[PDB]
Amino acid sequence: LYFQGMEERSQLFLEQYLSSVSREVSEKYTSFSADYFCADEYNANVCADLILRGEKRASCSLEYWYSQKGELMPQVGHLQVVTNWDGKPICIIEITSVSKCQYNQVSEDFAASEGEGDKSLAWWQEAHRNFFSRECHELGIEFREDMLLVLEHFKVVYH
Ligand SMILES: [Cl-]
Repeated sequence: LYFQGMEERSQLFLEQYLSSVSREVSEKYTSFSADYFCADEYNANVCADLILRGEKRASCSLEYWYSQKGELMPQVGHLQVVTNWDGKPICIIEITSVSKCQYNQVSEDFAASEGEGDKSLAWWQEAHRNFFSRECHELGIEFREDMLLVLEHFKVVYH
């Protein structure tokens, strides 16, 4: 009932996970999606694998999407089928926490949880400033370092 329109490969994979847990556990889930991470093939595929392996355990996005563009906030307990660029399911993640912080207040520990490149805050900054500047242009605003982010932490539950 909750994900009839999901792309078939990812729907099948998600059904495998739900069937591999007890009815009590599967029936609690109410929020589902299927997507890749990032905006390019190289990083989508690297990130799916980092997530698979437990190296990438967090992500973030501009809060502007939710407060101004009306996107639904991420929820604890959400399941995402993590695909590669080409839509092949790689793993399933469950959101474990959601919070907010300014871009310029992102910590070294959060950058390390995101797990990309050398895990440093400098690498995290270079990557995110670029990506968020592009999104901001399409949104019709300029990126500022004081903008709020939505931080998500998550865990692998299936692969
Ligand atoms: Cl903050």
